[PDB]
Amino acid sequence: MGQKINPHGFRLGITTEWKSRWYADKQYKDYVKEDVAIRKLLATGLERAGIADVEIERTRDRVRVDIHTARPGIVIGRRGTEADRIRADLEKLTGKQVQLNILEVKNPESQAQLVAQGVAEQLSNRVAFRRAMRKAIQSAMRQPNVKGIRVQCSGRLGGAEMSRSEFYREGRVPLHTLRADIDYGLYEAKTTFGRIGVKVWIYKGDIVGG
Amino acid sequence: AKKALVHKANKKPKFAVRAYTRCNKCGRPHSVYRKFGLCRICLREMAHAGELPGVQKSSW
Amino acid sequence: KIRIRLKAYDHEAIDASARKIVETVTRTGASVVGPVPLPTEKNVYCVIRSPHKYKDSREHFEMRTHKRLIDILDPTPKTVDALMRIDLPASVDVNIQ
Amino acid sequence: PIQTVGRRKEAVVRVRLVPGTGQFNLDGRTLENYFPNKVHQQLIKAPLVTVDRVDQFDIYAHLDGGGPSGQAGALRLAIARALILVQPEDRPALKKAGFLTRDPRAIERKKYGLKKARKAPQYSKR
Amino acid sequence: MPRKGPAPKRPLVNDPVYGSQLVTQLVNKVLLEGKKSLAERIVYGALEQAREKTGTDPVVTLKRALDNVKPALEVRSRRVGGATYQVPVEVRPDRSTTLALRWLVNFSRQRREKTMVERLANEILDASNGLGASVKRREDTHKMAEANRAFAHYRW
Amino acid sequence: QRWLGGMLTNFSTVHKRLQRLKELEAMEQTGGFEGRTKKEILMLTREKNKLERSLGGIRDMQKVPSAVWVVDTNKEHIAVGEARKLGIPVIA
RNA sequence: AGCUCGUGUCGUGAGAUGUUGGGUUAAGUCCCGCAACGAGCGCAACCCUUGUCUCAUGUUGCCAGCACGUUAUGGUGGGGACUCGUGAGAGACUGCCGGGGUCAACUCGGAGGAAGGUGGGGAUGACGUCAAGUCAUCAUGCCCCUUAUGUCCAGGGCUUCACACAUGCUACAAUGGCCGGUACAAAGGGCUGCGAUGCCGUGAGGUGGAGCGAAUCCUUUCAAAGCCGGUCUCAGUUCGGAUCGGGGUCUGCAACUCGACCCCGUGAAGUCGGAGUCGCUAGUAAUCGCAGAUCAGCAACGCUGCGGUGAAUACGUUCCCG
Ligand SMILES: [Mg+2]
Ligand SMILES: [Mg+2]
Ligand SMILES: [Mg+2]
Ligand SMILES: [Mg+2]
Repeated sequence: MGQKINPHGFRLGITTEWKSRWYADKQYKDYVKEDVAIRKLLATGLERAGIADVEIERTRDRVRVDIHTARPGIVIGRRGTEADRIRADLEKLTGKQVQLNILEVKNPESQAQLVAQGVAEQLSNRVAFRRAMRKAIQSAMRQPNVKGIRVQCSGRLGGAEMSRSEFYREGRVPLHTLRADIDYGLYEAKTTFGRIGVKVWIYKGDIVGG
Repeated sequence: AKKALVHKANKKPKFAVRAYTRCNKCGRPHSVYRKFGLCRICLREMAHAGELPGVQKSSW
Repeated sequence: KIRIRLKAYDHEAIDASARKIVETVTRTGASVVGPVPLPTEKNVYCVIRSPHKYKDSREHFEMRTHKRLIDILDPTPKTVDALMRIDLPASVDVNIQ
Repeated sequence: PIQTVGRRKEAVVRVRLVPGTGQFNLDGRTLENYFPNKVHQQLIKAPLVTVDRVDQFDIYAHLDGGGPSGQAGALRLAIARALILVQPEDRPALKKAGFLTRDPRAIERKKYGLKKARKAPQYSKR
Repeated sequence: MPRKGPAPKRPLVNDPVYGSQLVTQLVNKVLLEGKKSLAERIVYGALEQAREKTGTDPVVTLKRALDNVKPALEVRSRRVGGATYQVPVEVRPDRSTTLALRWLVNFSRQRREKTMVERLANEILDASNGLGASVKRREDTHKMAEANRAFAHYRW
Repeated sequence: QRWLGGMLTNFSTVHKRLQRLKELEAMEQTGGFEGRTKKEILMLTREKNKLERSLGGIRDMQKVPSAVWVVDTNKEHIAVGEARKLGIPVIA
């Protein structure tokens, strides 16, 4: 809706980190190719399982993936049926092995991406988007080491035709302040009528992080 | 745009007249700009991720 | 003049490279130089994303490329080898002037 | 020995004030070979013209960066600082002319989408 | 500055070979986008020619010409009550000197002679003698001010 | 200090505050100072000071007089308006 | 610089207060008040570059004091007291005084100071209008094509043209043109790319290699405007360079339709431009060139950064537009 710049995309080298931290001469192309291929492969699985961030690093001809799952148990089921299955799928789709190592998050309500995934799933489950956003804000403000939140679900809300963008906020969510350490989440929900956008902001605290 | 065609068109081709782009990421022979040797999709993906050598979009 | 007109892709990367160079040369025990103040520039990147009618929201989004320099004099082959043995970051595309 | 520093937009200079005969030995070039514009001569003499010590003190400067006018201003600032450190009583005689301080006026950072700094593109009405 | 207050006058040092703030201002005005030394040499040659022609002090002759061509009244245009009036207002010394120097340099560039040095020398000589384009423009401005004097009662 | 622009239009809360302040001032005669929490005593003291500073008219008349002497009608625009809406008599 | 919100207060109700009156700035920044109390999106600061100094260290920069050297260069040892490109700290916080101002915010002057009253300049783009730009970055509900509108190939086109509009370069001449001799700037393009000395060339350049994942190498131990000497004698010309013909070059297999560059001749418009209109407040305009984004080969005079030399005005908001 607005022209506000992505805080993560702006502070990718000041406050926030990078999801792809590697370097290669003439091979960065193939590196990012394999990265986006793995991302597209894990999209459906880790979305049905709950995903926050997929940090991929490149080593001497091998890979180092770190996926931040929210609900462990769906993707990690029986040892040799789901995890090893997806590992073998990634390996046979790429030209190398995969030493997959999952890392569990500390609080799903504290991560912006997870809150966006949850609110989008709620909206797609044929529920009141207003109540869904309210409960998500309550969960994310129930003292998860946070100080502010701002949730927005744009697009064709309620399966209507008008692009209603409900602006819901709570606490302190400054965008012009650099010393914010604000987490951002951008999600695209698919419905039977079209697409919907979910923009979330979680101002955890005023930590410098220098 | 498969591995065989990519390997056949990247090295010395049979006839010199075959000097098309033959991108390395997607492999499509056309619809790719030789300015960067990449198809628009991955080109802009890397541009937004901050990986391609110097491509960006609106700020003014 | 000499040493140097180079360029890097990341401020963190280039400052870490300068720091590790200073550390390795000081561990070899040779010497240091006198830094001087000089700013950086803004690279040339105003590329479009689509050949369509995107001529609103068009110009650019600056790619911050901060660069630092460290001058040196009185060559010594030992320092030459200690500096040319390896480069930890390898992402700073140094160019000789 | 006493030594000071002078700075400019993109230039630096280091001098060592000592007594003797007035001269300016630059880095490999002499006074007339380094200041051919005939205005930079007067500019760098102004610090030594307000107080008549042109042919009384020496100037052995070493500079780097900038152009003719920048080097002239840097050498003037260096001579001003040297006179401040040597003869405090003559400090007002140099401050009255607009010396002893580096002019904050310098080259700014050019803006984007424009031709030059503080210059919008020309466009005709429609 | 604009709508804030006046500007601080540059404490420029007097010219070393002439020592005249008016001469330095004329040099800064005739300066052609960075041609500092060139303009200095041009004005020096013009003053030397004027000296060789007259036989007196170049600075004194230039000051006399400036005082003789100084416009004592410059017309303006102000809308008061939905009606334009060209009311003449008292000009200041600095503004009058600047306008005089502007007219002088303009008429010197307009003069058709061999070189710019000779053009400026002849312009200065004509301004000092009282028969020149600068003096003609000064007289025209004075006549316009005397004709428009009918409307001067505001002093706003 | 501060003129309340509600004394003559919203006298409900004004009279409530007046009665509360009168009750507090009357209880102060008893001597129940140290028998209360420190934070509450401080809040009291502060409110009583603010009142005593901003209240000098409602403690004497209590009879809605029919005359007012106003000053500086430029800044006291609400006061002159209330006076005109509650009666023509006003000396400005 | 405004946009707002929870409660309260008045009105049957749309709605009124908060945002209404003053001091002052860039601010709805503050305070006096003010039936309102607090907060959010805002502003400033937080962030980046420059300006002064200090510490941890004195690198293929500098050489002051010592020496070793011959010119195309601190080229080679020894030297922190010299500009602190890596980290931090100090320094601007109206810090203090006076005229003030409501002795509340805030204004001017002065002392130290590099900057004195958000230091000079940017990143930082709120709720929303233009049913704003994008279904050819990508996804995208719906319709449509499928022996096709999917895909390749050889040629042509997007570069065409009797015209009009927009943005830039060349200039229109003596602050000039040509020839010879001369000084400092920051910024790097480099691995199938840069490429110095030489051979011969009017010149692109045919020979080519010391040297480079980063100061031994071009972009020179760095240019143009800038300074000295000779000439042109103020004119459609030694100004201007386009069309055109002849002699060639850089790339790649392929340059009239299909780049650029060099040598010779050819020598047109242009004599600073009407009606209208654009940009500029100090390192700004002006003027000069350097470098780069992609290319094996360029339409690149364009777009971005850089600095060389560097001006005049600032009664004032009556007035054109917001
Ligand atoms: Mg009601
Ligand atoms: Mg209102
Ligand atoms: Mg439309
Ligand atoms: Mg003529």
